[PDB]
Amino acid sequence: KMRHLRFENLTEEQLKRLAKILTENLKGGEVVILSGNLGAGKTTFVKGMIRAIGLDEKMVKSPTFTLMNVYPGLKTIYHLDLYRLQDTDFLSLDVEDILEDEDGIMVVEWGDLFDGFWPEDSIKVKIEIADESHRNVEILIPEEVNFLVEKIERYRKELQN
Amino acid sequence: EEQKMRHLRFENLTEEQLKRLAKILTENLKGGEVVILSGNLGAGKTTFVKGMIRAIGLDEKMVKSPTFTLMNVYPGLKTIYHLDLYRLQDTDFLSLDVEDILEDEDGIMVVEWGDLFDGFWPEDSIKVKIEIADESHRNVEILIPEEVNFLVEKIERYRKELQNT
Amino acid sequence: MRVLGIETSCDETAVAVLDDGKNVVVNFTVSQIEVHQKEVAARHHLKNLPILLKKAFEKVPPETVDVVAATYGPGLIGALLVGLSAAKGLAISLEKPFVGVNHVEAHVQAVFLANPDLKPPLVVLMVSGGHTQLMKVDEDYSMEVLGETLDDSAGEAFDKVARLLGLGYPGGPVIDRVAKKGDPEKYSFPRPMLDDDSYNFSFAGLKTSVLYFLQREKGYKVEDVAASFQKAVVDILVEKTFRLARNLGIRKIAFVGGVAANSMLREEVRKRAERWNYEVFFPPLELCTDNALMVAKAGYEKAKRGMFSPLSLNADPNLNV
Amino acid sequence: MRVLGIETSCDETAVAVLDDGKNVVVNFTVSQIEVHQKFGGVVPEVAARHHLKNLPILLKKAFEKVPPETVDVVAATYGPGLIGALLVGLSAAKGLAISLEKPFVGVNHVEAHVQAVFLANPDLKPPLVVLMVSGGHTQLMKVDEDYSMEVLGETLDDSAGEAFDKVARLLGLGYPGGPVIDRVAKKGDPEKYSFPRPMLDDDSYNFSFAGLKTSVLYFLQREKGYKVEDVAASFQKAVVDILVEKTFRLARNLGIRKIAFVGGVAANSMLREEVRKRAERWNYEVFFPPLELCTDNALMVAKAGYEKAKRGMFSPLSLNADPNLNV
Amino acid sequence: MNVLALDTSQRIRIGLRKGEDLFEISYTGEKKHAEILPVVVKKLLDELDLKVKDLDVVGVGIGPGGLTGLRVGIATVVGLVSPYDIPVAPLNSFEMTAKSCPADGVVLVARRARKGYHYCAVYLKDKGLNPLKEPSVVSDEELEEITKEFSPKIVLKDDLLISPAVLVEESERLFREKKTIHYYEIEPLYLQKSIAELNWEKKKRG
Amino acid sequence: MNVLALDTSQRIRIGLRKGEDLFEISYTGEKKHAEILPVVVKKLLDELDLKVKDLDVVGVGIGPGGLTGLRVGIATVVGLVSPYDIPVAPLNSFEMTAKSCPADGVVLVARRARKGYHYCAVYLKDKGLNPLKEPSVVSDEELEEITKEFSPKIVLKDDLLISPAVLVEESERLFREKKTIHYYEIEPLYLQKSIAELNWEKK
Ligand SMILES: C[C@@H](O)[C@H](NC(=O)OP(=O)(O)OC[C@H]1O[C@@H](n2cnc3c(N)ncnc32)[C@H](O)[C@@H]1O)C(=O)O
Ligand SMILES: C[C@@H](O)[C@H](NC(=O)OP(=O)(O)OC[C@H]1O[C@@H](n2cnc3c(N)ncnc32)[C@H](O)[C@@H]1O)C(=O)O
Ligand SMILES: Nc1ncnc2c1ncn2[C@@H]1O[C@H](COP(=O)(O)CP(=O)(O)OP(=O)(O)O)[C@@H](O)[C@H]1O
Ligand SMILES: Nc1ncnc2c1ncn2[C@@H]1O[C@H](COP(=O)(O)CP(=O)(O)OP(=O)(O)O)[C@@H](O)[C@H]1O
Ligand SMILES: [Mg+2]
Ligand SMILES: [Mg+2]
Ligand SMILES: [Zn+2]
Ligand SMILES: [Zn+2]
Repeated sequence: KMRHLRFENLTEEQLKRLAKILTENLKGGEVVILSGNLGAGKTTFVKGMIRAIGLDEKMVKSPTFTLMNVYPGLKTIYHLDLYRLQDTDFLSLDVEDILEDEDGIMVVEWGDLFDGFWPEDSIKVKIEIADESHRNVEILIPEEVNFLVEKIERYRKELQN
Repeated sequence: EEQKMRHLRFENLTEEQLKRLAKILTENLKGGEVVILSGNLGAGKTTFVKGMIRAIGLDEKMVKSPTFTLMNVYPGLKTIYHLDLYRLQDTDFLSLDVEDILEDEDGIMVVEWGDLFDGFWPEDSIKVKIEIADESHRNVEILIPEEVNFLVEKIERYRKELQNT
Repeated sequence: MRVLGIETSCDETAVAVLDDGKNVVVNFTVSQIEVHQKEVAARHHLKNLPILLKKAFEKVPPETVDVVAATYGPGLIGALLVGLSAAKGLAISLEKPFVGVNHVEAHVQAVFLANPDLKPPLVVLMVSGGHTQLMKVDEDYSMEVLGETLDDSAGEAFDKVARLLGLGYPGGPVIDRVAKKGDPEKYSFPRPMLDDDSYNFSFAGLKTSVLYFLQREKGYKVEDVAASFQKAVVDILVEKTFRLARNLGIRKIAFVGGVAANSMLREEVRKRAERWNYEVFFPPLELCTDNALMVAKAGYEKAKRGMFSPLSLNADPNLNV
Repeated sequence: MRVLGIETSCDETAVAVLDDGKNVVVNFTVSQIEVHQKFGGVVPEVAARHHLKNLPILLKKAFEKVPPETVDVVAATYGPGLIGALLVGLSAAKGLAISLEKPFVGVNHVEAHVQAVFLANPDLKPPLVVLMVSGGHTQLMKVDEDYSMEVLGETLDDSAGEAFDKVARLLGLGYPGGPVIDRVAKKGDPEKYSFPRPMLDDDSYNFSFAGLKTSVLYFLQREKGYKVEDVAASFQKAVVDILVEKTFRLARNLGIRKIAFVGGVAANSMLREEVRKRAERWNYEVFFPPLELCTDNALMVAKAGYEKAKRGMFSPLSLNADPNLNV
Repeated sequence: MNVLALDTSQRIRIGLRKGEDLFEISYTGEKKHAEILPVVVKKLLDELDLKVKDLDVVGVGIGPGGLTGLRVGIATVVGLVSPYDIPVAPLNSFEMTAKSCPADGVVLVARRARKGYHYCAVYLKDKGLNPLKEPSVVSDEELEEITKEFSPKIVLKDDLLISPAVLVEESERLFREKKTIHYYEIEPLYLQKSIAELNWEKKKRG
Repeated sequence: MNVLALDTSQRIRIGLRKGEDLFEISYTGEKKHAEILPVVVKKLLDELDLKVKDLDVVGVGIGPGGLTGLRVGIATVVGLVSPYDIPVAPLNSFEMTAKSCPADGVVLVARRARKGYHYCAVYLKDKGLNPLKEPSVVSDEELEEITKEFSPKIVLKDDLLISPAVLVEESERLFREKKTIHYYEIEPLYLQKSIAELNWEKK
């Protein structure tokens, strides 16, 4: 039971600005699954999100090889890219351990892989590529977190009209 | 005057005979108990303590009248505790200091002039009156409550070994 | 001076013992405990490393070890904390010093090994997957990141633009291989952050440019796209390395990393060095520039200078020069 | 060089400060803050021999006077004494060192009661013999030019003091025994009875006194009709006798002219008389304390402190107390 | 005996026997495990004035808890004992926590893992410590089921204290009983793994 | 803030806190108290770059236990703080023992004293420590009579385990509630004094 919130043809600017709005209205030990294909604009999303925690965009980079980058800010964002993941033990051990921290925000380029692993209450963010310079995005907000929907919705009708 | 515990009297013990049995009385006990030496000045209380210091594996040359020290403390197989309360004023030394030794259930307490404060010592306490006969030979009455037993057998045993020689 | 060096940063869990930073006494690596023993698994450090100490101390007597080196950054906290936490405790039980290796410092070093008589005023470009970067190496051997990608490694660009082109793994070898057939001056793909006051790169620019063409367009040759895009990566690289080797004034230039290996890089770099008269450098044939020999060496030179680390030293997974 | 020192060996609790040796800037004691305890009222009070309750106050008064900053060494009786009584002064003293970042000295009350000879005669060559005869001890010692002192004589049984105290009670006279025995032995015949001299013409320097205590116990059990001062003076001479012949036949045989006395037994009228006589007639140099029995305050230990510190002979913090301790 | 037990399961816990001397030291503060564990080991050895080849056996908390902690604890133990194949006593961090409670009867040891599950086991403690429920991942609510059923006299929740004395006493006991292992033979108790299956079959139930 | 605390009531428990850092140390075994304590305090303060004059509060176990144990402990404390009147926090050794036990419940603390009698208290561990039965002495029968009544979860008998993290917490608390005292105001709980009374009143 969870509200899907679609955003149609978004500028590279507005994309980051949605990400910053999600991420400042977060509270604790929260998973943001980032679903999207090569080029979608996931990493660019996280660029927008890190704004919220008082660090600079410039320290966001494909964790495709690093696997995890950690932005220790107003909250500490852990950033995963599963593109390269070979050992599922990283999830069963390392990522299970990351999940025990309840004052910090996880976010996962390709968290739509290994679906069984992630939580019921995880926030899902499909990013799609409708244009050379625009991307369409759908934020799914599990009902145990409706405190977001008001705040995000504002920006849905703040853009449309 | 009247302690209906158990008599175990001797008679005309040479100086050496007295140390020898004192050696039997202490070598027949594992930790925890208290021994109250009585008898007037020069009876052989201190001298008796020399018999006991054999059982813990020391020579007696370090047993000395502890009258101003209050507690000479002799370590061995059991750490033997030696007290002369001849010269005591502050009873806070029993309240506190002697009490905090009774907590040690592994070692042996022995007290010249214990009968002086009688009734501060626990009921399960052994007595050793040292009366005096020849200028060389002494009589000694070991006591043992109902709390203690096995000794009254072991004592009256040795009586034989070196009283028929 | 036997250094006992420990690897828990790479995926091969490695232990080595190296007298005087030259003669190698024993090299054990889990990788080589599988067909020489044809369990103990890919990169399961805390399970593997024990067996390699077992294998090392059966051959090397424990005394003889003079320094214990072990990488502390960059890598993954969990991986790092196993070689490092373990090497610290060797030090304790050997009554010997321990040295934390900075991996990318150590990587840059073996350049000075691939030629003993190579003088150390020199500019390194590091073009891996994990890393894309220009540096100074001062005559004293003091390094600084001057150039750094802001988004993607050249390594990552290659691997995904390969994926986009329906080409195999690995990324670069395949694109290198199949651009040989193509026309690198065929599509005018963007060269982000060229002709600049910055010494920095972006690449996510390209990956998208290619993807947008692949989507919009059709009828196109794959080679030709592959060649067109490899040149646009080589133009941005080859320009910056030589703009900066000039701008500060160096003639000897080192190329470390996987992208290093690229025939069109090595060919274009070469027609710059053969024409301004510069000495140009590459790593060894069977690139495993990543063993415990690496960190033993690293930690030898360190100890050589009595530059030791304290038992308080934490891993830094984001460690650079 | 301010050296703080602490007594806690038996009955007396004392703290003292001492500047380069005998230059006293405090010698506080439970004994002198007892007469000054009827003054205004009574609240922050000292018991009597309650070392733990007391040492805290004594220290307080002292640091109100002497800013601790200026204490340079700390020293406390380590032994001999009552393990309990000692562990207070000792343990505190080590703490005082830990707090103030100043080094620690665990003193010998003996090496101390002997150094107190030099506090009363600074002009005193130290190649001397000393007889310690308290209740606690009955000993002969030798102090080197060095000042290092081995014990050479020792009672095997009771002290001179203990024999005086007890034979007193046998004759039903006051405490402390000795003084009373001395005072009454004056109007009595020192040779009316001949008791033993246990260990006289014996080829060692070691004392016995359990032989006397009884040979009187025997005497009174036996004999009715006899003067008390006869027995007193007799028994007393039996002791002066054995003391003087041991003391000298050692000062002589170890080739030494000079010879000092210590212990309330030192107070004895008959002892002094006959020591004086012998040393007038061998030209040997005898000494004594005055007549002010205060052989248990902190000025001693403060000094052994200044003395062992000037010699950089310092103490470790592991340092236990030693009740059964001598030199 | 000379014994070094540690447990870096939760906060840092270190026991050290030299013959007839038992030292226990525990650090609870901001500093990470790798910042501080090894340091203390060095200092504590350098103080009892004994070296590692003097140690007769070394205990290690291997059992259920914080990953980065255990990975460090087991690693530094491997570092120490490896040169001299010193015998290792694997210590179950829960079993420890339980023996470190001073009591009699039914014990639940629990530590909150992920989002909505616990690591949990249940222990009958007369004398020898006998296991009712063996340590395992359960849900927030399967915990309240486990509580009522086995019905504890004692619950040790999330902030679990461990007596380093107890670590040693067991390390000693396993040495004596011949149940020590070589530092190559350790296997940590990573309950973290068994969470991700319980998840798959809670999203399946729809 | 900066806090030392120690109990010598049974064995050496020393806890030091320097703002962010809390070390706990316990020594057990042969070495006598005066041998180990002063030494471990010195070595410890040293390692934390911490002079005594910088402690906000020092806590001391005074509570029922072994004399020469406590004597050493207190005195040692009195030496550290005497020169800068550093506030002393008294600490009850049974209260400190009960507050170390993980369990909440009715929790008996009892200490085989003079060979036929026990030191003894019964605490209710809830929000704080609700004091049911005050520290006092009892007979071997009078202990069962207690244990019959309050029928307690935890028998903390004979091996009184005191966590030092506890002693610190308490000191830290007592400093805040102004419940601290001076180095000359220290007053140990010598239950022992109250065993001669209840035995010279039995024979
Ligand atoms: C942190 C660590 O992971 C990183 N190392 C690393 O990423 O692996 P490395 O071997 O240096 O580089 C691998 C990359 O090197 C590229 N590569 C290999 N051969 C190539 C070729 N002929 N042409 C273009 N790229 C090539 C591959 O596509 C691959 O992405 C580092 O050096 O920091
Ligand atoms: C350990 C300590 O107790 C011992 N001091 C001691 O016992 O108190 P002291 O003040 O040194 O001497 C006590 C003894 O000195 C004896 N005494 C005092 N005046 C005497 C006199 N005029 N004639 C004979 N004996 C005397 C007393 O009978 C008593 O036994 C010591 O200083 O070693
Ligand atoms: N409206 C838009 N939204 C997002 N990115 C946009 C955009 N318009 C252009 N872009 C470009 O998209 C690129 C972002 O790349 P990334 O965020 O790295 C894609 P990613 O999802 O991380 O791909 P990956 O699957 O390879 O990791 C940049 O070149 C950015 O400028
Ligand atoms: N049969 C005997 N048994 C014991 N001692 C004997 C003895 N015959 C003679 N003696 C002597 O009696 C003396 C007793 O001396 P101690 O025992 O030292 C004094 P005490 O009897 O303890 O009493 P006190 O403490 O009141 O002075 C010794 O010198 C000892 O040699
Ligand atoms: Mg990305
Ligand atoms: Mg006697
Ligand atoms: Zn590298
Ligand atoms: Zn004296």
